[PDB]
Amino acid sequence: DVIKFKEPERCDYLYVDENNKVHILLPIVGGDEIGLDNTCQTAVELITFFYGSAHSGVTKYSAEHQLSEYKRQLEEDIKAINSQKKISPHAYDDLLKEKIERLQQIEKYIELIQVLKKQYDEQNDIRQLRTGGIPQLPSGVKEIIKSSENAFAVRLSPYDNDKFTRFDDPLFNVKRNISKYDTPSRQAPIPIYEGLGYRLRSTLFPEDKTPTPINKKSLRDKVKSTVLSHYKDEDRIDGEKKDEKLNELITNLQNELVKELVKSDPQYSKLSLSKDPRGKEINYDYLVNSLMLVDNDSEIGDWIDTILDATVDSTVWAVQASSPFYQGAKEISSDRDADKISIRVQYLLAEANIYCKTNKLSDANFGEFFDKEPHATEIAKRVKEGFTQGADIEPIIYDYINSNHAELGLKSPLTGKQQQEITDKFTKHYNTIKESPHFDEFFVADPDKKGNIFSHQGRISCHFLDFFTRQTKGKHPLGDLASHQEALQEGTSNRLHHKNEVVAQGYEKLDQFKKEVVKLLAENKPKELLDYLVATSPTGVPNYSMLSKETQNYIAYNRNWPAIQKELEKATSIPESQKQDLSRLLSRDNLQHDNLSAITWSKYSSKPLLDVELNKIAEGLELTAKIYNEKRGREWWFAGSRNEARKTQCEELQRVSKEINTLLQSESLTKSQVLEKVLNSIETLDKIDRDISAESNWFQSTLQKEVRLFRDQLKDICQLDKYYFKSTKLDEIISLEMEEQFQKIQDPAVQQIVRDLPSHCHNDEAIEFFKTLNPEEAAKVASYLSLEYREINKSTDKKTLLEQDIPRLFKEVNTQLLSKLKEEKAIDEQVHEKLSQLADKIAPEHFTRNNIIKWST
Repeated sequence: DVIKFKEPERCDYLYVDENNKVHILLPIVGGDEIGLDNTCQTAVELITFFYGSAHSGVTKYSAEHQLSEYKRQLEEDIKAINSQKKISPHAYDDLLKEKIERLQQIEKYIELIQVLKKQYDEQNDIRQLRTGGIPQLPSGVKEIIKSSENAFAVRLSPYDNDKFTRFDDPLFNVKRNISKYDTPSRQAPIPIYEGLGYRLRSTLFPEDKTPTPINKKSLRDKVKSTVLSHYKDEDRIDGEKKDEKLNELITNLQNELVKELVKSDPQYSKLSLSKDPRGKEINYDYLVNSLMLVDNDSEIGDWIDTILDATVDSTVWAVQASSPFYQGAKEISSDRDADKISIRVQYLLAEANIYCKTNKLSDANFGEFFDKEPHATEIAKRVKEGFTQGADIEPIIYDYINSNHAELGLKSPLTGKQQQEITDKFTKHYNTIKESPHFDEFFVADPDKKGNIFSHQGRISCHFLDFFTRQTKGKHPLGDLASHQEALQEGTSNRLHHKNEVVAQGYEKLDQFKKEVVKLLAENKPKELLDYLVATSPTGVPNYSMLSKETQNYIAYNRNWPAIQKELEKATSIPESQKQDLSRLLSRDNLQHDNLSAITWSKYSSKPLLDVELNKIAEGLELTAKIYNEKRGREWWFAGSRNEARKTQCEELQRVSKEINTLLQSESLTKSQVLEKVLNSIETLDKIDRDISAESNWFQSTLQKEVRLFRDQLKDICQLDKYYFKSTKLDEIISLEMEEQFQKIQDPAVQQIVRDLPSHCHNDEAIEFFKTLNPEEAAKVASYLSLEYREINKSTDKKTLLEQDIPRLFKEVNTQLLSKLKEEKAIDEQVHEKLSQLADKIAPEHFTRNNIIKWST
């Protein structure tokens, strides 16, 4: 007796634009703007899109299945709307239209995915994703990346490089060592002694083992150097005029602090060093005799230290943005450190190169220039210089670019604004990849520029149609989807919203409709209501097409109904077929009167599904283990030899993946089951990380950085509010914390009542009130609430006071009938006064003409 609308406001891979065009987006890599380099990255996204899982899963999470499910939900919603058409022909016409348009497009995309996989995969370009040991980007995808305007790969030169690069057309490329994977031992690479990478590494820490000092002093270290530049080693705050030298130093320090602050952030202009954060006045007595910190003849700097510590807040220090280059360390005192910075520098050059490419200033490969001499060595030197002096590293690089701006394919060098744009991107993106296992390559996207690459749901993606067109080589025409790619290009941005507002508005429009209906009834405006109900949409559909059990009752049982009924008869501007519709739907005295179904939609469809997200994690663990074992050679045979610790850890990853997988297989999944598996999985991953940490000895293990990533992902899942859950039992997307709150209602009859109630009755305060009731008290309240919109909070809501409020309203509503009957003379005064006493005790739904006739007899 309730219609539950099942089309979700969100679906993996599915974007719906403002003109209701369905766009499916094939993902290339996971991330926004930049995607991290991990053994499996590009793999996981594609594998999932095309097949639910590489193996050990159902086809449940593929694009085809997910779209087929979406398709089914629409068909259910359409069938439901149609069920209401028998009662009110216009019912939900706008929604029905929108839902049919999406249905038809969804169906077409599904055929294409079916077709592409069967007819146009003869070389096994898709298939290899799930079978081949190290999956490759498909051909279509590589073509899309090559031809892109807003997305590019950059290849870097870390010391321990990995030859299995996925991106074959980097914009930025530098010379790399011979990967350990091209050596027989497979344990360390063969270094090369030319190139930018070697020049940076060897310069920042040479084979003489002579460290490079990192002397960065700011901002307090800087201010203390500038203020002490004017003072001597000897002078104290002593002599006859001790308060005056103090006050001068406080003013001088104050001035220099606000001066270096505004340069960094002009917004801390009115700060005082003459009073502490409490509000008490800073003076000689206060620092020497009340706190005891600074004695008499204390040094100038210790006075400065203490003034600062007493007056300044802890937040302000370190307030200014920090370069990725300055991580805090004293000096570059090992090889590990040198590579961290080699890569940092390389990545900055990569980022500048990217800026210059997306902005059409150059088409060149900056790395092809900086690997050549003298440039390789000269930039490595200037950087080492810079670190010792503590200077800003970023401009050193920009200056050298400007110094050779023509050689790098630019007409003008980089402006000060352009330079800051680059620096800030470099900062954002480096911090994202700071803890990447690998630094071989990175795919970077710009969604604020036009091109063939997009950003949707935390995936960097291409249009599925672009990939399809290309994979089939133009053979299968798109039919009605042939204009769709264009349509998306024609958009405002390439950064697409994670949820689909067009769908969400479909429902919000219904909510808005009841809200108005509720308002106009409370303001007792029957003529405006009737006008609002016949008012049309741009498609000409009258507003009464959004009537449902809730609103139909609100009107039918209202005091303004007789006024509304009169307005209805006495009106000419409204066609008779709607004039009947309305009287049929809202006059309970009409013999053709029939009740519409109640209407609901999920309040949590816009959130990512728990199971979908877990699947991605399981899938990622499997892949990692698989491509890891496929990257070792020629040592496949048992056994270690220390083989087990590396190998039993990989067995441990699969164990987790299998377990998460079997967790998902279960229907009737509960908050506590999920939480329990997820922590037990987190702990296993934690032990693995711990086992590695001890072993050393000491080398940074890529696997450690990989398990950390997976643990974090699983930690994110424990915030179950951020996800929704498909209940297979009730076929609806719910929240596990709403089911918690519903379950916390003891008695099953009361609980069900509360569930069947409108959304306004599903808040926390309300369910507490309702659990102080019994099944008979509950149904009385339910009926009560169906008569006129009221909110139940704790305050002000009294169970007793409510049992006076119900009777009042029952009696008021039912009198409408009795007064009508005695005016008609359809009842004796015998039964009029007998019923008039009964009026406050009988639910209006049961207080009807037939019932009275039956009742008297």
